[PDB]
Order: sequence, then structure tokens, then C-alpha cells
Amino acid sequence: MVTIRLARHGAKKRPFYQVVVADSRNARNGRFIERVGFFNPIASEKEEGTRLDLDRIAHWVGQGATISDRVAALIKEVNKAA
Amino acid sequence: NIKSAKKRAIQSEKARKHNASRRSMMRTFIKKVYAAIEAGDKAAAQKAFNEMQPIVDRQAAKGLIHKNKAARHKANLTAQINKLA
Amino acid sequence: KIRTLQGRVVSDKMEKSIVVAIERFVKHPIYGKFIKRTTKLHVHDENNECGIGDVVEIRECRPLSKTKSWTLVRVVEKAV
Amino acid sequence: ARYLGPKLKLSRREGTDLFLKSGVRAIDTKCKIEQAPGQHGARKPRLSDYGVQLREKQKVRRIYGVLERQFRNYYKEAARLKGNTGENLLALLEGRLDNVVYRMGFGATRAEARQLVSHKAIMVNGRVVNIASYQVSPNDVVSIREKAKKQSRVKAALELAEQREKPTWLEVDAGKMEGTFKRKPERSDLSADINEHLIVELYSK
Amino acid sequence: AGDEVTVVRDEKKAREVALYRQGKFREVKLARQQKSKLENMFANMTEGEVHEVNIVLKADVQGSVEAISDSLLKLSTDEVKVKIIGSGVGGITETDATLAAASNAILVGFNVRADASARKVIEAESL
RNA sequence: AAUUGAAGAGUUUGAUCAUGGCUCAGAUUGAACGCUGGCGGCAGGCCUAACACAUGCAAGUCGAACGGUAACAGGAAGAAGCUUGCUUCUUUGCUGACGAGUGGCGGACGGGUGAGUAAUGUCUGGGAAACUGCCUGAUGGAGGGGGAUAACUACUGGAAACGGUAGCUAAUACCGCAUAACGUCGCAAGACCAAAGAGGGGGACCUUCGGGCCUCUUGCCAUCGGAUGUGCCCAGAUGGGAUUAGCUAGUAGGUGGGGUAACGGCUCACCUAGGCGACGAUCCCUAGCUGGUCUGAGAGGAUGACCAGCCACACUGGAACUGAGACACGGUCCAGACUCCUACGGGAGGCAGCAGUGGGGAAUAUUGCACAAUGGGCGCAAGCCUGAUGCAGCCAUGCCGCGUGUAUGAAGAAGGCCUUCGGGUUGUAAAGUACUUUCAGCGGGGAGGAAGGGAGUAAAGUUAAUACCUUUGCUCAUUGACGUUACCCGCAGAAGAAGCACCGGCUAACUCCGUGCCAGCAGCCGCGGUAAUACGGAGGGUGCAAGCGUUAAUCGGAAUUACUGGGCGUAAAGCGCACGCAGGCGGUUUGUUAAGUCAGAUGUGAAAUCCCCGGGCUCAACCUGGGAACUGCAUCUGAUACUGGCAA
Repeated sequence: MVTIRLARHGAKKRPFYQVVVADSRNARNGRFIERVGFFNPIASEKEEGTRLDLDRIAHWVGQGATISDRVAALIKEVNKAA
Repeated sequence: NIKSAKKRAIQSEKARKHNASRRSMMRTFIKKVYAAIEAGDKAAAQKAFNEMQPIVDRQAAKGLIHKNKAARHKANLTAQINKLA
Repeated sequence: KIRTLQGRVVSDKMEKSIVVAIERFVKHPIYGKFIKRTTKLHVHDENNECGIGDVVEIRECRPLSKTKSWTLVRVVEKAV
Repeated sequence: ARYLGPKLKLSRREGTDLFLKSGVRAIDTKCKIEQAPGQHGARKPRLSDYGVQLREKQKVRRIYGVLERQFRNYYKEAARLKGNTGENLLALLEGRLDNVVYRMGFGATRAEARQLVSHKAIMVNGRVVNIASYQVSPNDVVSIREKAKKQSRVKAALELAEQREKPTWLEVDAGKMEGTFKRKPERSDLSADINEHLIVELYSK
Repeated sequence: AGDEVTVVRDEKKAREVALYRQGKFREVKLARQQKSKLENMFANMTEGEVHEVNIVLKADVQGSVEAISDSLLKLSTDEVKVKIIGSGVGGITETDATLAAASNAILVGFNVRADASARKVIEAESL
């Protein structure tokens, strides 16, 4: 079943997560339906850090997808930065 | 073997012996239905049909004989008896 | 207009059945000449009475026994 | 990395100084300038077409202070760029941090400039940079740092800094020890000194 | 067997010492290579009435292999000379059987026995 | 912003021009060997025996489904020695729990491997006669009963593994009945199929004072849907060989019965006699494939470890069960090979999981640390488990960064080497002087990866209930495996840190001495028979650098199998000559169709990745945003010159 989850493709002691909608029975780097955002741990003073299309995610959640606990916190953080 | 799945080993056997007994009764009744169909007594065929319908759906709800197989059985065994009748 | 193709018969006796040769023209990738490739398909057809040289319209279907997953639709003219 | 040998042996082999000394003496006196680079070296000026290509390659590498693998990396990088490949080659060679330090005159020689970038004295846009092969870009302020600025090392440089070349592809201060890189070096700044139309050819031999 | 183990600071340094000691074993290799030629002129046998025996030996214990091999070279006469080629430690292996297949010798092992990759050579040529 | 991309040389002759092979300069590698090696970053690291394996670990989890005390941690009562109010010791499920056990779900995922496998597979594009755990939206039920049985007790066989006999006992386990359309089967009338409770707290009624009963949460069941997942079918493409040319009995088709979740020769019975085959069947040899990687100017070629998708396999061979899902890598049974233990009677095992070992081979690593983070399994949560993963160890293997000092310094020191013995060179190099101290060495300081979760509060929603619980805020305790982290500051003093190949022509860079067609060098043509620029040694020189060289390997150069892009009079090459079927190609005029072809549009062409434009890691490598590419394909709508079809 579909889960929204963070996949780890960053560097050694310097992660870079890719939030993605994918099946449960497939590995962390395995098959997924489409990309939906990204998360740099070092957001800093540059004008982007956390980005995630909510119109895709609320659509997949409405069709029944569950949200991993980090992404669930990040959705209620990232808002309009409100 | 090595790990604690000796529990799952005894679990499948007991359920097998349970399911096999119901499947055995299911098949012996379906052959004694098909006996009447081969015999050509249309009333004894319909009486035996009226015997199998609860039992075939009851196993279908238990699920071991399985749903769409059970429906295809009631359809198929209908088609011979309602030529005979 | 839902998918359909067109070919020729070359089919003997075979109840509810016809075999159907479909010719097409394909470029060889290296040399670029166009050579006619022949895709022979077994076909279902109740009331089987197409002639050997007859040219037949064809469409895809469910498996109607093995190898027979196509079905005829129209036939143009009668060969002999 | 670095050469670590007699500086004048390169200058006699290459056929002019690389500015590896002060300029008080030794472009005409201590040097034996082009007289002979080694013991039998009096007796030949003849050379092949491969050798004139390699000699200018060696001249450019021995000017800028870089090894063949690193210099090949600059040639490959100049190749993907739009605009002239030879011009972007010489731009990548000129674009070094230790080279801008040499242009500002903060280090008297290119080796002293590299020593000065190595020893943690240099700041670019308020970052410190130890890496010699840092590249200086448009609108990069550049400086020697405040903490232990203008020691006897830098101070000795500043005298011959006053009157040599001082061109316009850097803005030069040398009062508070800084500079600003506005315009890029361009073709007319550094051509004809090097056979650049030749040097760009040579890797396809 | 019969010599010193010492604990050490670091693993990396005890590669470097071991590779120096391998250099020392190569010094003992070149010593044993030089000695045989200058003792009697010849590579092996001086006189024309030549006979030898070769053996291939593996003892289970490494202290034993070095001691009893010396006692098998002790008993020899001049006319028939007996010599060890390729002393092993532990079980018989593919390459051990291969040496006595290459050059004829008797293949013996003390409490040592054959293994599968030796058996593969032995079933082919039963040395 | 996205088309800046392609070199030749040496060598057959006395000499020349051709043809034509051979050879080299290039780039590249999961590399080895040789010699030498300071520090750091990042990436990568058994391609040999699908050969066998010691020892440890690799998935279990719910007491909120259930008997229970086997735990052991408290409490209480009581029985008792007193400390005289408390300690002590027997009971006790009272209570935080919780082994063995019962039941449910997980064990079918991930991970490892390339043996078999040339298409049944894979890839692309389409399709129809199908199912699909958990997970969500919708509409409604959740009634009433019953019988066992393991565990556990009492006996009893065993060396051990592992059991036997007889009773007792619960459940969201098991089984009846009621109840049932919009569901299944039927033309319809009709027939028939489900249930399970558990948990928190609380006024009222009352209770055999256990709770009844209310209210909230959650689970159970049926059905119509979702998205997902998987099975199925068809077309085209996807190794080599004609010294493999004939191949097929369930074979090919039909009907009917039976079978699967479902189409179906799927399987029977019966009927008919076909099917495939030069567009390469069949057989054999050989091989996991693709997105891609590597090379290449492009076209092409080679290659498919890394990374991801898919497929296949799990000591050898075969079958089925359980279950939603397996014909099941650490499940079961049986058969086989083989290995071990043993009291010898009888029992036990499958590291191509992670470590690690024997063996193999030129050759590929530590019997490490942690659930801190990400993602999983179970659970309501806590929590527990996680050899996935995050990290570390080892290796100059590759890529990349940096250092091994800087400036001055002529008497151009001595020595070495050459020397027409006039001098020249090694060599501003050294020496000396004046300076700097990166990175190491040493002593001090210190991000981020940590968001959450837990506990306490408040609001809001909820409810008969200020309850009580969740949601949504607030507040306080906290949560770092790596870790002596990244990174920063202070100190001493040039101190600790350069080697390797090559120098006849090719090919950048030259003399002397020794040896004397010997010894040896050689990638190629070749050097040496006393004055060797080609051997050995030295001096000198050049290239390249913590690597260097050799070797093996692939493409290149090679327009040297020639599509782009070749020849065939005499150099290799036109069948001895002819007729001829299959095949290729076809004069000229008109109409028509629109297949090929050409245009347009939509969908699709996984992502990583390459390219183009950017950002961020102290800078690069590396990481990362966005675009382009996505070179193709299919369907649909168009165009009608050309070719094809059709008509005259």
C-alpha cells in the first residue's frame, strides 16, 4: 500500500531526503509512482530548503495514502511559512 | 526450523485437517448431487440441489472453497438440472 | 473507429477458423531498404467460407482457444 | 604538487624568466640566460613540431604552477564552454587565487603568493580560503586578513608592487591589503606571449 | 612453533614489520638458493650412477613438519639421495597433489588426511 | 542559454609510386605485478568453486483476543520469630506485569546470487475474459446458542532429540441455528450465505453490589466503489552457427464435459486433419536482459559489476499445504547426494544473510559499533525487534585537493663530471643570510545531522457526563550511534614528508667508461664481432608525480567488412558458359485509394543518469534545483508530389 516517506540519497554525514509516494513492499530507494518533493537538512539563508507540492499530497492522502512521521510534521511546518 | 516458527508448523497442519474434512464433505455431497444428474431423476436432482446450496455458500463464506468457484459451481450444476427439469 | 487491421487469407479447411497473412513494409535499420515483413495470424470466424485469395479486415479479441486471438470483421471481394 | 628544484633551470629551458626571482638582478646576471639549460645544452637550438607544442605547454604550466593532470582538467573545462577555447583556457589559468595574489603584488613571486594563500592569510568575500586552486570571479572582493595583516613577508613585496605592470582586470588597492575583481581578463591582455592557437591544437596530436 | 609473540601498538605497523620479516625470509630463501650450487659444483648429483627419491610431506603440527623432515634427510646414502619437495602444514589440498603429479614423489601426511580438492587430483592420477 | 565536431606516424625496394598487412602515439579499467610512497576529501573494493563450512548473530510481535502463575516486582490479608511497630515468613492474580502456552497478524517484504535461461524470458507499444492482503470513501447490520481441546494436573517412555496414557479449563480459536440484497445463482417467483467482542470513564436505575445500564473509542461482518498490487493475452524488437533442412499426437483446429481467481488443449472424452518451415523452422553451441556504462567526430562498436527496474534461483530432485499472497533464501513433506553427534538403541544440518574460515586463483577487506537518524514488522500508544539502513575499520584501487618551504644568496664554493686542459658544467642549486609555518606534531574550544516522541497544562470539538478521551495550541523535562565529529582558536620550529620511467629512428631529451656478435637489450624497424648517442655502469638531460612504469583487458587510430564510408583489366577478388522458378527492380497516360512516405496533435517514452542553465558542501571531485534531451513508439486528425495498391 502507498506511503508518503523520505528516501535518503544524500552524502555521508550530510543527508538529503526526497519525500515520495511509494509502495510498502519495495526498498527505500525502490520503485515509486512520482516524485513530489525534497528536503535539504541545511535550509540556511538561501531562499529554499523544504519544498513539497501539497495539491499532489492532499490528493494522494485523500485517495488513502499515509504520511511518515517526519513528513507529517513538515507539512504542518512548511504551510505558506505561516 | 531453527527459529520459533515451530508454532506456524503446527498451525498449518491443524487448519489443514480442519479444511480437508469440510472439503471432503463438500466434495462427497457434490458428487452425490452429480449422481442424481447422471441418474436423470430431475426431482431427486433438484432435491440434491436444494441440499447443496446452503453448504456451498457456507464454505464460500468460510472461504476455503473460495467465492467465485462457489458461484461457478452453483451456475454450472444449475445448467444441467434445468435442462433435466 | 476502434482498432482494426487488414490482410489476406491463404487458409484451408478449419472450422470456425481462418488463418490470415498480414503483410507490412519495414525499413531495415542499418541499410535503410524497405522490405515486406509477413505477420501470419490464426483467426476465429464462425461461418468460415472466405476464399484463399480473399482480402480480409481484422480485429483483436480475447483468446478464442490458443493462438487465435484475432477475429475478422469485413471481407473485400471474392478471389475465385 | 610543487616543483621543489632550481628555479633558473626552468627559466633557461623555457627560454625567458617565469618571474621566480625579485627582478633586482638575475634576468641577465645570475641565470646564464638561454645560454645552455644543461651540460651538453650549449650545442642545440633545433627542435621538432611536437617539441614546440610541448615547450609552450610546459611554459604555460611552469608559469601558472600546475601539473599535467590538473592542466588537462582545465583544457577539458575550457572545451565544454561556449566562446573561444584558447581564451577560456587562458581565462581558467589566469582565474586562480594565487595568480590574483601575484597580480595584486601581495606575494612578490608566484611561489610566495601560493605560500601566502596556503598559510591562511587570504580572505575572499569574508570567507577564508587555504586552497591554492580557488577561482576568483566577477565582483569578488579579495584581501589579506586583518589578523596579522602586513607582516615582514607582505611588506617586502609591496615595494616592488609599486611599479611593475598593475593592469585593469583587477582593481588594486594594496593600502589595506585588498582588491576587487570586476572585469575578466580579455584576449589582448595576455596573447602573443603564448602561442595559444598552437597550444589548443596539441592534445589532438 | 618455538618462538616469540609480543603484543604491539598498532595493526598497520605490524604489517610493515611482517613484510620486513618476509624480506628476511627472502634473505633466507636466497641463502638456501646460493648454498646448494657451491657445495659440490653441481645442481644436484656429481657422479653418473644417479638415483634419488622425492617426497611431499604435510604434518598437522608445524613444529613436527620441520623436525621430522630433517630426520628423513638424515638417513640418506650418497647413491640414492632422498629429498623433500614442498613441505606443507595441515590437510592435503589441490596444489599439494599437483606438485607430486608434476614431479614424481611420494605424497605423505602425518595425522593429516586428504580433502575434496586433493581427491579430485588423486581420482584422476592416483599418485 | 541546450549541435565548437573527425590529424597521423613508422615499416616491404638500390631508389620510386601503388596495393597491402604488421606495429605505435590516445582514451579506459571492480585490475594485477614491480619499485617507491606524507596528510586529507569523495567514490569504489572475490569477475575464480552455484565448492564446502567451525563459532556467534540476521523477525518476530500483541496480557488493550485468552486460560494462567512458570517469572519476579510490589501491595494486602494472615500466620508468626519480634525490632514490639513493625520487620519476618506461609497464603492471595489484589496489583505493575509476564515464561511456557492458546489465538490473531507478520514469516510470501527487504537482503544475497547469475547456475539454468535465446525467449515461455526481457524491452517497447497495445489489449480483454480477471482477481487483488493491509488501506480509504459510501450504505447498513452487529441477534441468539452449543460443543471440544492444547497448556495445566496425575501417571509413564527416553542417552539425547523428542514423547506416550487419562481427566480437567478459556477465547476476537472452532461449530449449529436465527437474521439477509442493492449479493450469488435463476426468466421471474424464489432459495441461501455474516456477527466478536475488547477497552476507558461516568450521573441516573439499581445489582446473585461481579456490575446491570449509559456514553465515548476501537475491532468484528456483508455489499457497491477508490487507489494499489498481481495474473493473463497479442504485435514488433531483443546472441551465434546452414559442415543444424526438414519439424510437429494433445501436435493443429472444432464440439461437449470437467478444471482455474479468470481467457485458454488448461485438462479429458469424442470429432476433423491440420499446423510450422528459407521473413531460417527444428537442433546445437553460447548468454541473465533493459534504462544505461565505456569508447567513438558522428554513424558505429564493445559492455551490462556499480546504480535502479524486471526476471530467474535458494545443498541436488519433485510435490503439495497453510494463507490475501508462495508451489515459500534462515516454512513443511518426501526422495537423493553428503556432513556431524551418540550412551550406538536412535537422533541432527543446508552461511549464493552479515561477519568469518578452509579450498580456489594473479587477485578483492573488520568473527566492529548503534537503533541516535531514515525506512520497515507487530502494537492503540509506550515499547520491542531491525547484520535493512546509518556509521566506523582495512586497501595509493580510481577520481580529486594539498604539502614535502618561501625570499635573498657568486667567491658563479668544494666535490662530482667533462675538459682541444683555455675552460665548461653540475649550479642560486648547495653553503650562508633574511623570512613564513599551511597541512602534520602538540595543547585548548565546538556547529549540524533532532524533527519528533514522552510528561504536565490550556483551549476547542465531543458526551446525559465540569466527565472522559482524542484533536489543536502552550509549557517544562528531555532524546547523538558515529564522536578524541565537521569546523574554530593558541603554541614551538624548516623542523616530519619525492620518487619512478625514459633519452638510435618512432618520440620531448648526450657524452664518457666497461664488456666485446660475449653478456644482453627489443613494443616496432632493430643495436653489440674494442672508439656501442640502442648492452652494463656513471655523469648529464627530459617526461611525470605520491605515485610512476610494465602486463593483461576493451574500444580507438582501422574508410583494415567500407550504411554514412571500399574494391574486383593486370596487386587478394567476375561463377566455364547459358536457360530459368522464389526474390529485387521496372517504360509511358489518366482516374482513384492513402499502405509506404510526408505534416499536425495528443498520450506515453520510470527515476537515477548524459547534456544545458543554476545552487550548496571552507575549494574541487562529489552533492543538489530547474530545464532540455526524453534520439523511440502507438493511436488519432491531415497532406497527396513521389513510390506502392487498385481501375482503365
